Amino acid sequence: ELTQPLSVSMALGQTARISCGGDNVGSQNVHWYQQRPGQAPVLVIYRDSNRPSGIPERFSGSKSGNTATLTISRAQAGDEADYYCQVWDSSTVAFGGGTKLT
Amino acid sequence: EVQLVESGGGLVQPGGSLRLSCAASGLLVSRNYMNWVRQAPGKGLEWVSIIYSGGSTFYADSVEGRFTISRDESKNTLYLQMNSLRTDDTAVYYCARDLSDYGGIDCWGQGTLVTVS
Amino acid sequence: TQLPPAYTNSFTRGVYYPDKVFRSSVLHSTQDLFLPFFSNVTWFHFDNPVLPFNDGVYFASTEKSNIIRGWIFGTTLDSKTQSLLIVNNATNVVIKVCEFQFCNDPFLGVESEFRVYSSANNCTFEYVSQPFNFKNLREFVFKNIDGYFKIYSKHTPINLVRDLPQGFSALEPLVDLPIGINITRFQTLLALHRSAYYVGYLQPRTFLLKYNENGTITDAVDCALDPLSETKCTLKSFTVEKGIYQTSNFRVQPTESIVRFPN
Amino acid sequence: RFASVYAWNRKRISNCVADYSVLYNSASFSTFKCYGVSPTKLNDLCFTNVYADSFVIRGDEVRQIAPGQTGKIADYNYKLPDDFTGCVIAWNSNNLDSKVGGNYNYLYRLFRKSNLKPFERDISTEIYQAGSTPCNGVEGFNCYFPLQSYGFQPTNGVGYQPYRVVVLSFELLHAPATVCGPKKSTNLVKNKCVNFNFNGLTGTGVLTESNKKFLPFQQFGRDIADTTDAVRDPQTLEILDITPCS
Ligand SMILES: *[C@@H]1O[C@H](CO)[C@@H](O)[C@H](O)[C@H]1NC(C)=O
Repeated sequence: ELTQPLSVSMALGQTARISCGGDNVGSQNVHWYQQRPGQAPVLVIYRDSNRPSGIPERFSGSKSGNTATLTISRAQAGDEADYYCQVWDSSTVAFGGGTKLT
Repeated sequence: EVQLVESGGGLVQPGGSLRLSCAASGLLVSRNYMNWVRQAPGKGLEWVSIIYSGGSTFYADSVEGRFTISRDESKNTLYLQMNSLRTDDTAVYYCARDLSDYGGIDCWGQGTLVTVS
Repeated sequence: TQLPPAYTNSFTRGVYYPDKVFRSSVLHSTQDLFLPFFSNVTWFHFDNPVLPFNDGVYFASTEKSNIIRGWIFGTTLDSKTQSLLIVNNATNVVIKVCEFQFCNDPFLGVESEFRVYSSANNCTFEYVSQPFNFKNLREFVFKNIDGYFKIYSKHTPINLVRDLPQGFSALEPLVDLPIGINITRFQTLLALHRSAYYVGYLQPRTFLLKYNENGTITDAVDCALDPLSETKCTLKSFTVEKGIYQTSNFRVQPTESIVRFPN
Repeated sequence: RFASVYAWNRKRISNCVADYSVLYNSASFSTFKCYGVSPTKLNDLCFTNVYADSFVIRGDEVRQIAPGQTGKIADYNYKLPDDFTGCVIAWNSNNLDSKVGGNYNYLYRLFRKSNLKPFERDISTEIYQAGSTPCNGVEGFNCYFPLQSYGFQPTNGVGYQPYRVVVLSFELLHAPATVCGPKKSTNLVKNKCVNFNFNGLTGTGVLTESNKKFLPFQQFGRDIADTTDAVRDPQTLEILDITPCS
């Protein structure tokens, strides 16, 4: 499964980062979602780093040996959401527990 | 591009069953891997079930015994037949279109809660 | 030069060793497909038609010039079914089995050219030999039994322009191919000259074969040729003593059928 | 190099001796699962054709190469029928197949509109339609090239290890079998009463050197009452007379 830091707070004007740690390797493609409370998760990062059209340019991803990372170039109060990562493991779609960012 | 919307019930009792449904504009159900994703009620996301594009189904053993996922290609409607309900299953159930590695879950519904009590 | 079919006398050719069993200084009675003695054999020379295979083929030819190179065996011979192509290409001799398309006029040329077929298809196997008056008589027997294409052959030195030489020799197995296909027709492949063959058919027959001390067939008798041969087969001897022997029964067969009931 | 999936190299084995047990006994494979036949009794069988399907998959996909399995490979790439008879042989090829940065020559089919039939192969890159407008010829919303083309890295878990898989299927198509296991033999001992088996010819008797000669052609000889008189040994081509045991 995917590990999580638990939170980022009062991150304003700075970068923000989330990491998921797995025996799952950065080799597993790691995708990322932004779930504003009350909303369905929104895909923000796919194929490890790429961003979809429609979200801020602020978003991009990266990875280490076994860890996927989400990066926001400038943090805003308006970015508050529960952020998640997902893994296509053996036909089992698993999620991390979510990171609370504001 | 795809307008995917949930349908489902209200309050059901433990041991019961419930047929949930998803459909969307701009999408062939028969051509996609579709998931039902659950958001535990203040607890977090879990994957529950998948139907392969034009194929078989898989379930999270860590989540449930057997509930089934099926589709009707003449309607482009995805269904989840819930059964063996527990109060533990109160949650928001979401529609989802899964592009696996090529593009993760591209399309989501709004989420429908099923209350079990 | 347009030619009609020609015909000849098979004499005692078309005998082959029916098995891989050695016998020494014995007379042996066997039943198999053999060229009947004194049969009417068709003689060919650009005439390379598709001929029936029937139950097996006796093929023989005379040359000095390496013109006869091979054969095509199969059924429809149009790429729709698996077929057997055997060709001497001078460098080597290759036996191929494939769902071959064939030319309606396949040929080779003196090497200056190769044609035979326009195309290959899914192929299953090949067997490849190593790289490398008429004077040479070659005889072959081709029979297809239980999936095996059995080829027998003999090389006889000759010095004759006009016809099949008389004499006796038995053909030995050359190759036994595990192919598994039906053959109903076949065609002879000749080279065109660039910078004379006979075909008979085998029929079920009983023969006595005379084996010498070394296991070589030195003579043979076709038990259905005439009453003397019938006597020899009955007595199991190539020499018959003076006397009367019962050899067969005569039986009158019905010629018509009568069915009658009251009006 | 082994081919990727969506790309199968079918060897077509015919007219030979198959030392099946060498593959089995040499424990160089991680997986050696035979269906319908013991891996060691395979040597006593003979087939008209044997097919070896060569391809590369990830370690967690190895379990999908089976008659009863389902998943991305089992359903869209290499489906075995539920009545499959044959052997699935696989091994860890990380040493040859992983590359730093990813060895991207490996294609998997992430897209198809239906399950693939057993032993069906479909090698088109046709852009796949997920919905709405066909959008044929380009990638775009609801248009996806079917194959992921993942790569393998030196750093991996066992599941992301590439595995080379060879699947051996066997058939008897109303024809002489030509792919046989090896024959076994014993030493040849003369001047004793022995129960013999020469090629397909059997019986009890005593063998001695013979003064007979056979044409290069004959293998067995018989007397006037069709009793085997002598045989040629298959390895040493000498002729040996058979006497009755008293
Ligand atoms: C079989 O192998 C032995 C040992 O190499 C050799 O002496 C013998 O001639 C071989 N026999 C045949 C038929 O190849």
